[PDB]
Formats: sequence, structure tokens, C-alpha cells
Amino acid sequence: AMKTLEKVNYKGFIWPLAVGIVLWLITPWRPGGLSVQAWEMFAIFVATIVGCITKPLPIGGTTLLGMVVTVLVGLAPVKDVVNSKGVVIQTGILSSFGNSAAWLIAMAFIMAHGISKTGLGNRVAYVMIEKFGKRSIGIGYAITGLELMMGALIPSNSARTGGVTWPVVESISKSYDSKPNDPSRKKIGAYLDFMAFHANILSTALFITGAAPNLVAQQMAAQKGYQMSWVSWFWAALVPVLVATVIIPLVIYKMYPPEVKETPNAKNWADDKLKEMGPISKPEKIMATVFCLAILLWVLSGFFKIPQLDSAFVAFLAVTLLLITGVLSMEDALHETGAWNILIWLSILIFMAGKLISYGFIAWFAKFIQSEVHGINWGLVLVVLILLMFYTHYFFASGTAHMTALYLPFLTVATAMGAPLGLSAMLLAFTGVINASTTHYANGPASILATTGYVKQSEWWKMNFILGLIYMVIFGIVGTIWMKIIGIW
Amino acid sequence: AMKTLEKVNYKGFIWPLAVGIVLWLITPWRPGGLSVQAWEMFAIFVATIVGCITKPLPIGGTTLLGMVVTVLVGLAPVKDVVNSKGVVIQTGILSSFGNSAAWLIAMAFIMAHGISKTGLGNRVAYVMIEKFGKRSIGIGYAITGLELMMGALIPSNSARTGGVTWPVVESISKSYDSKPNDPSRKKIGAYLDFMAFHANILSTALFITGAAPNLVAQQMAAQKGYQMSWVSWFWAALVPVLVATVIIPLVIYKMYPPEVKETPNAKNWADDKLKEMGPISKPEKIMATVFCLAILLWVLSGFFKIPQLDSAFVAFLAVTLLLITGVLSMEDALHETGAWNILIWLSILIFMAGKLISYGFIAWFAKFIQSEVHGINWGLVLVVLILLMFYTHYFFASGTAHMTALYLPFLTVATAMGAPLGLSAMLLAFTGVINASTTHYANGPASILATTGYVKQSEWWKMNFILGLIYMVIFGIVGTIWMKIIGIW
Ligand SMILES: CCCCCCCCCC
Ligand SMILES: CCCCCCCCCC
Ligand SMILES: CCCCCCCCCC
Ligand SMILES: CCCCCCCCCC
Ligand SMILES: CCCCCCCCCC
Ligand SMILES: CCCCCCCCCC
Ligand SMILES: CCCCCCCCCC
Ligand SMILES: CCCCCCCCCC
Ligand SMILES: CCCCCCCC
Ligand SMILES: CCCCCCCC
Ligand SMILES: CCCCCCCC
Ligand SMILES: CCCCCCCC
Ligand SMILES: CCCCCCCC
Ligand SMILES: CCCCCCCC
Ligand SMILES: CCCCCC
Ligand SMILES: CCCCCC
Ligand SMILES: CCCCCC
Ligand SMILES: CCCCCC
Ligand SMILES: CCCCCC
Ligand SMILES: CCCCCC
Ligand SMILES: CCCCCC
Repeated sequence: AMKTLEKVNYKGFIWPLAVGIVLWLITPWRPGGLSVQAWEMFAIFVATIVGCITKPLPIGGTTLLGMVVTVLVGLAPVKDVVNSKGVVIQTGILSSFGNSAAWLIAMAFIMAHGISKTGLGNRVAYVMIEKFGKRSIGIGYAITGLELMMGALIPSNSARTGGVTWPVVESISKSYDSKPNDPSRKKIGAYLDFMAFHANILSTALFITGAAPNLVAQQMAAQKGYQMSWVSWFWAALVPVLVATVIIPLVIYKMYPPEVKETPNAKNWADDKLKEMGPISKPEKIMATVFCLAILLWVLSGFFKIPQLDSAFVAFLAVTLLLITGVLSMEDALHETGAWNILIWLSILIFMAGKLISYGFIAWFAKFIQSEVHGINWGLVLVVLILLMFYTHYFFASGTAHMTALYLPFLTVATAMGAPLGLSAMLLAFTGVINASTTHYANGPASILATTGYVKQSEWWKMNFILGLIYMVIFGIVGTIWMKIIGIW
Repeated sequence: AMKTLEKVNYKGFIWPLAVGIVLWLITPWRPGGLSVQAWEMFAIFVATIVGCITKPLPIGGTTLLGMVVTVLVGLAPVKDVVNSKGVVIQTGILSSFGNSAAWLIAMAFIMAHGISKTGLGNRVAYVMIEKFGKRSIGIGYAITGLELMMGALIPSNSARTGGVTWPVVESISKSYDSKPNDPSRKKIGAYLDFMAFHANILSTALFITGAAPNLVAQQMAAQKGYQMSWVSWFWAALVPVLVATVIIPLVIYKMYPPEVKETPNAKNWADDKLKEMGPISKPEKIMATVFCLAILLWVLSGFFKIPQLDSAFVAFLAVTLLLITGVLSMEDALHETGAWNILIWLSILIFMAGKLISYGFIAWFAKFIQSEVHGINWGLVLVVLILLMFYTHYFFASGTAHMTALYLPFLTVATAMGAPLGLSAMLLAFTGVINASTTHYANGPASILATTGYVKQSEWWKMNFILGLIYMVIFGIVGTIWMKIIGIW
């Protein structure tokens, strides 16, 4: 018996629509050397992002709407178009949900549901509160150190986030009664969410085995005659990453403070709650075993490249084990909405960014940069290249496509303007790492920790912009001094 | 606070496991001319189906488990493997959820949720009960006639089912208080579910624009020198389809009777309920408009082949309209479990069948048939070919791959054993149509109407086997007499 329609934010359609429309009417006056379909896809993508901002039809709905409009105005098919030789010359909106990152994140949400159902997350939370609970910044630094230690083993940031630290964040927040999409999110949950994201950034920056784009940078620098190694990257990123570990958390605590700042009796409270939770149970032990097994497969995935260890099949396998074991039914995994919502909208955004890359937008931007800056001292050239490689990730959603597309061209321009090779390589790599401090779709950890409701998106974008300025200053200046020190030039 | 694990049917793992194991140990003694990977994939597929039967880890769980085992023993990657020329020589478990049929069915489940929420389904149900409510077989024949009329326009059976008649079935069942997965399913819901499936079969058989496999048969017969036309197919399938319309419902009513057989006062009851529902509302009017628009796009999709009318993008578009209009939020579409469950398990089954087709199983079966039957009167040859083209669809899940793979070879053998061309073509086409009376994954309508809980799977398979024998008798004998009558030979 439904009487009245649901409440929809129609005002939020103004800025997206308008933006799109204007760019569309601008199409004939496009920057030149560019294709009509490219500019149209750019306009639709920008309007979709402005919608994700103004939040009409929450991100799933507006992403579906942007995909629909993409298919209507003739920028994308529904089924992949083949060249009669098997090659897929055009992808479709259906060939977008077969993405590894989105399915990994969904299965990780499901594993997190299992951790929350068993009672393991809350036990871990009270343990961490007994250890470093008081002075919540202590909790933030502990999660930062945990992520840093895990960076050396787990080569997938999306896993390090949705499998280990996002559950810990959720549990610690639910022990403080910090629920999402509620004015009670500001207690401790939002601070911890943000700090988890930025600790994931730091860990990705410290170890070359912290993410894929770093490996892509390695392959490229080897293409141009510079061999990045686990020890060199580490010895170069140690100092700047320590400076960041010391600063970034402090400015987050000063800018986005944890409303609940002090817990003078965390020890007794955690002990009381644990003892009230009774001894550890069988489903909790099984979930712990499955979690340790998944972590083991993830850390082995760095030495053995094998389909059985794709870092997503591992999540499928853990979920399957939870199903055949009992701690997780199938209905428990079916109405875990976050999984399907993120599947939908992340897949759609990645598809639209891929269409931006294929239609010849990024390549034109790269040629423009290559033909614009001609005579300058290589210092300003490197500054400009870092700034561009930073603020171009607003038009990407993978982090690997960004590098494959813009790392070799910008590095080439730098080395051609007199800059040294190792410095430019490592700087553009650190920049491709800290790019994540731009958006809510920049990577897996952001697409996870921005949509949990603990942190709004306006605040997310603003604070990430500021912290990106800070990251660029830190890495550029400090790491340049550091690389001049240790024989990199 | 979870204490005890969930209840899992461990006994149901015996038959699948055993089966698999045995076939695996049989591998060295495989039929010959076959590949090891092919026989292993066959074993895993068969065990997965036996699991879907015995129901450990409901179909979603056992399909996930079969996919996991597929990836573990080295039969499928997780990411598509390319040949360095762009061609995809091996598909992955992730490149399986980008399927048009599964996403169409999911979006149709969502549209059905909208129809049930608005109050439109119940109004339609009481209308149909006022018209042909008494003598529930009247309801079955009305739904049959509706599906038959829609066959001439909507060229997608999955849509005709999940968009029009599955909602009507659900509403009429919920007006009789027939809920699924309940001993109250036998009242009227199961009979109507079965009858809807078989009416979809009949409509697919009557009009060549009733499904894709019929178009595939058309293309093939044109390849071999026989031009199927909308008027010829219809004039040949009229008589047998009338015989089926008269018989099949009767044997279903005699074999699977609708426990509630008589409703002597349907008129007054429907009028009372309608008047108690008040005049038609605004959300109902909007859902009706969206439904009519989707039906219009679906019927236009037969004359204009355009990505904007893919018969799945239309469901995406209807859902998007319901979102931007208000009658359907995003949370309403996120916890619609059936959509995601069918996505999962149908995609996985289609992927495994595609692996059966690529590894060289179906092609070997076809060569075996081509090299086995050599000297026979073409009548027994056609009998054997119809039987094989019928009972090979247990190893397929699309209905189009089946035809593309086995229609031209069997038709070739028939025409080479003396049989006439038009007769063999039309008979194998009708057989590719009635193949759907085999399984729960044979097509979209079956994968929909078998998993709704109104009809079990054991009963489904048994009754579909019997009705397939009956369909083969009817079509073969009657249609052969009919084609001999009208100048087809
Ligand atoms: C004609 C294209 C106008 C721009 C499309 C706006 C898309 C809205 C997505 C929320
Ligand atoms: C050109 C981008 C304009 C985006 C404006 C977003 C305003 C959001 C107000 C809450
Ligand atoms: C748990 C996945 C381990 C699978 C082992 C695969 C070994 C392949 C050797 C060829
Ligand atoms: C010496 C080249 C590196 C300088 C990078 C400075 C970036 C400034 C960010 C605001
Ligand atoms: C060694 C492979 C045996 C096949 C097992 C298949 C398991 C599927 C269970 C649903
Ligand atoms: C290939 C043999 C399949 C056996 C299936 C038996 C099902 C038993 C259900 C009670
Ligand atoms: C509802 C969308 C109908 C299709 C728009 C017109 C496309 C014409 C492309 C030539
Ligand atoms: C003349 C032969 C026509 C084919 C008859 C098919 C009968 C199938 C019997 C099950
Ligand atoms: C001529 C400069 C225009 C650049 C617009 C494209 C980058 C957003
Ligand atoms: C006012 C609702 C508009 C919906 C977006 C349409 C995009 C062309
Ligand atoms: C380049 C986009 C900027 C993000 C918002 C900045 C608000 C100060
Ligand atoms: C307790 C026996 C279940 C084993 C399941 C393994 C399926 C490959
Ligand atoms: C060699 C005899 C036939 C075996 C058939 C195996 C099942 C397709
Ligand atoms: C060749 C497969 C036949 C299976 C028939 C199943 C009847 C319940
Ligand atoms: C030009 C619009 C800025 C937002 C980028 C996604
Ligand atoms: C959140 C993962 C905790 C596992 C403890 C063994
Ligand atoms: C357990 C993974 C081992 C991989 C050996 C190739
Ligand atoms: C293959 C997983 C075995 C676990 C059964 C309890
Ligand atoms: C009853 C199991 C059927 C096996 C063929 C798929
Ligand atoms: C079930 C669809 C009903 C639409 C009536 C106009
Ligand atoms: C509410 C539907 C509007 C679509 C055309 C702008």
C-alpha cells in the first residue's frame, strides 16, 4: 500500500545538467585536435561527478543515469563490438561489471559482514582500545603503523583496506557508538576513516609492493634505463614518509578532530566488555582461520603470480569457505547492499573513464603538454609535471591506467628538459601514489572509505585537496633533498 | 551476538563430489579425441548441476563453489588472457557477470518489485480474476494466450517473462495467499508458474520473432539454401502449437493440479478488493507509463537493431526512470536479492558452459554423431537427431550457443542421409525451441520461474522431461504430417 512517491533531490540535477549542456554547446569550439565523441564523453563524465557531489539519486542512481545517457547519445554500446578478428574495438556497459577491483571490494564487504556477525571485529576493537585506546590519536597512529607494516606484504591496497583496516575502523567506531549517516559519525568514526585512507596512501608510497601503479612505474623506468628496486624505493621514501607520518595525522587531528578526544579508562572498559563477551567461540575461530588464510594468499600473491591468487579470487574463496562452513549464509551475503552498490557505481565510473581514455582525450592532453612547455629550467618543468600528474587523476578511476598513459610521456619531457632521470622517475611515482588524495573513485580504499557514511564527500574532497597540496610539498621538497643526498642524481 | 553456526546440508555434498571424483578418475579412459581439460570441465559442470539439485549452499553458493573449484584445478583464469593481438583466447570468472541475459533478468526483478510496491500488480491480478478467475485453468489459458499474443512483438523471451507474466503470476498467487518456499505454494502459484514457462515455450515456437535461436536457425537454413520466413514458420507451427495449447495445459492440470481448483465468486471478490483499493494512484500511473514505454521499446527492438534497444538497456532505463521519478528508491533496488542471486548463478553457469564449448566438447560430440550414423533410412536419422538436439541442452545454458554449435552439423547429416531440407530445418528449429523443457538454466524464463520457490527443482526436472517427450511427439509427428500437407517437402 504505497501512497506517496519517495523524496528525490531534484535541485541537485541543476548543476550537473547545466554543466553537461554547456560543455555540449561548447563542443564545436573544443580545444582542437580532439574528437567530438571525446568531448561529449568528457562532459557526461563531469556531469556524473557533479551529480555524485550534489547527491540526487545516490551515487548508484546517478551513475546508472550517467551510463544510460552515455548509451543514449551514442558514446557506448551495450554489447562489445568486435572487429571480426576477435579484437574488442568498443566496450559496452555490460562489459564493465567484470572488474576485479569492484568484485574484490564487494567480497571484502561480505567478509567484513562475517567479521561483524561472528563477534570478531568487536573483540579486536576492544583489544586495540585496551592497547592504544586512550588518546584516540593513539588509535589513529596504531592503524597507521598497522597499514605501514602490511604494505610490505599485501600488494593490493583495496585488500589492505576492505579486508583488515576497514573492519577495524568499523568495529572501533561501533564500540564508541559512532554510526554512519548520523550526526554521531563525528565522534571517532570519521577521523579513523580518513586516517585509514591516508595511512593506506603512506604504505603504498613506502613500499613498491604496496600497489600496482608502483610496479607500472618500475616497468616504465626500466624501459627508459632506470631500475627501481625494493631497497632503493624504500631508502628514498623513508624520510618523506616519516615526515608525513608525523605531520599528516597531526593536521587531520587539528582540522578534522575526533569529537571524542580522550578515554581515560579504556583499559577497564575493554576488559569488562571482553569478559562480558565470554571466551572465544567456534565461528569466531573459523572466521579467524579464513582471514589468516586470505592474508597468507594475499602475501604470497607478491612472489607467485598465479590465477589462484588474483587478490579477488581469494575473496571469492574466503566467502565460499564461510558459506560451506556455516558462519555466513547466502542470504547474509545477498542483502549486503554496500557490495552491490559499489559494484554498480565503481564499475560504471571505471567504464566511463576508460571511454575517456579510448576516445583520445588523455593522449591529446599528453601531446598538448609535450608541445606546450619548451624552454624552461627543469625545476619549473618538474613542478608543472607533478602538478599535472596530480590533478589529472580527477579524470581517472583506476590508478594503473593513469600511469600507463601519463608516466612515460611526462618522464620523457622531464628528461628532455635537462632534468635527471632517477629524480623525475621517483617523483612522478610518488605523485601517482599520492594522487589518491583527490576523489572518492581514485582507488579502492577511497571508494570504500568515502561511501561508508562516516565521512561526507564535500569534506572528503576539500580535505583531500589540502592534504594533496601538503603531500606534494613534502614529497617534492624533502624527497628531492633526500635523493640529492643519497646519490640519486 | 552469534552463538551457533548456520545449518548447512552436508549430505548434499556426497553425490556431487562422488560424481566429480569418479569422472576425474575416468579421465584417462575418456571417450577419445577429447582433451583432458574438456573432460575435467565436464565433470565439474555435472557436479555443479547435481549440487544445484541436492541444494547444499543454495544455488548461488554451490555455483560460487563450482567456480572456485574451476579456478583452482586450472581450467579457468580470473582475468581474461589475451593473445598479444587483442583477441581474448581465455575468459575469466570475472568476465562472466557482464552478461546481457542475467542483467536483464535482474532489472526485470527490480521492475517487478516496483510493480508490487506501487499496487499495480494486485490491481491487474484482481482484474484478470474478475475476467477469467473462476476455473483457474481459465487463468492458465488466459496467461497462455497473453504470452502467445506477445510473442509476435517482443523478440526476447526473458522480457516476456520477467517483465509481464512473472509479475502477473506473482500477483495472482499473492491474491490467493500462495507464497513461495511454503507448503502454500501448491494452491495456485506453482501451476501458474509452470504454465507461464510452457506458454513462453509455445510463443517462442509459434513466431520466429519469439527468440534469438529461431533467428540463428533462420540464418543457418539460409546458409544451406532454405529461407525461413515469418509467414512460413507461422503456417507450419500453427497446427502443432494449437495441439500443444490444447494438450499441454490439460496434462499439467491433471499432473500438477492447482489445489485451489474453483472460485465460484471471483467477480464479487475482485470488485470488493478493487473498490477497497480506491481509485488509481499517481505512482501506479507512472509505473504503468514506464512499463508501456519498456514494452514499446521491446517491440521496436525487432525492427530497429540499435544499442539503445538491446532489451537489457531498456530495463536499465526503466529502472533509471523509476529512480528519477520516485516510485523506486535505490535501497529498494539494492536489497532485491533475487536479482543478485540470479546474476551470480546464471552468469557462473553460462561461463562454465562456454568453457565446455571452447575446450572442445560439443565439437567432438558433433563429429562423433557425424561419424557414427552412416547407413539408415532418414526417418530414424531425423528421430535420433531430434532426440540428441533435445537432450544435449542439459549441457548448455544460453540457447543460442546450442544452435550455433549443433544446428548446422545435424541439419547437414540429415540432408546427407536423404532427408529433405525444409523438414529437417524446421524440425531442428522446433527442437531448439522446446529444448527449454529440460532444466532450470535452459533459458531466461526457466531460470526465473524455477527459482521463485513456487516450483521445486526435482518436480521441475521430472515434469519437464515428461512434457519434453510429449512436445517431441507432438511436433515431430503432427508437424511432419502438416509440412507434408503444405508443400514443404
Ligand atoms: C545532453 C547531455 C546533457 C548532459 C547529461 C547530464 C547527465 C546527468 C547525469 C547525472
Ligand atoms: C564546475 C564544477 C561545479 C561543481 C559545483 C558543486 C557545488 C556543490 C554545492 C554543494
Ligand atoms: C590455494 C591455491 C593454491 C593452488 C596451487 C596451484 C599450484 C599450481 C601449480 C602448477
Ligand atoms: C624540485 C622539483 C620538485 C618540486 C615539487 C614542488 C611541488 C610544489 C607543490 C605545491
Ligand atoms: C576434484 C574435483 C572434484 C569435483 C568437485 C566439484 C565440487 C562442486 C561441488 C558443488
Ligand atoms: C549423474 C547422476 C546424477 C545423480 C543425481 C541424483 C540426485 C539425487 C537427488 C535425491
Ligand atoms: C529511447 C532512445 C531511442 C533511441 C534514440 C535515437 C537513437 C537514434 C540513433 C540514430
Ligand atoms: C518422420 C520422422 C519425423 C520425426 C519424428 C520425431 C518423433 C520423435 C519421437 C520422440
Ligand atoms: C586550450 C586549453 C583547454 C584545456 C581543456 C581540457 C583540459 C580540461
Ligand atoms: C530533470 C530530470 C532529468 C534527468 C536527466 C536527463 C538527462 C538527459
Ligand atoms: C579540482 C577540484 C577541486 C576540488 C574542490 C576544491 C575546494 C577548495
Ligand atoms: C565437509 C565436506 C565438505 C567438503 C567441501 C569441499 C568441496 C570441494
Ligand atoms: C565412446 C562412447 C560414448 C561416450 C559418451 C560420453 C558422454 C558424452
Ligand atoms: C542426458 C541427460 C539426461 C538427464 C535426464 C534427467 C531426468 C531427471
Ligand atoms: C571541471 C569540473 C571539475 C570536476 C572534475 C571531475
Ligand atoms: C580484523 C581481522 C582480525 C583477525 C584477528 C586474528
Ligand atoms: C600455495 C600457493 C603455492 C603456489 C605454488 C606455485
Ligand atoms: C575446501 C575447504 C574444506 C573445508 C570443509 C570444512
Ligand atoms: C541429474 C543430473 C543431470 C546431469 C546432467 C546435467
Ligand atoms: C503488469 C503490467 C500491467 C500494466 C497495465 C497497464
Ligand atoms: C522525468 C523524465 C525526464 C526525461 C527527459 C528529461
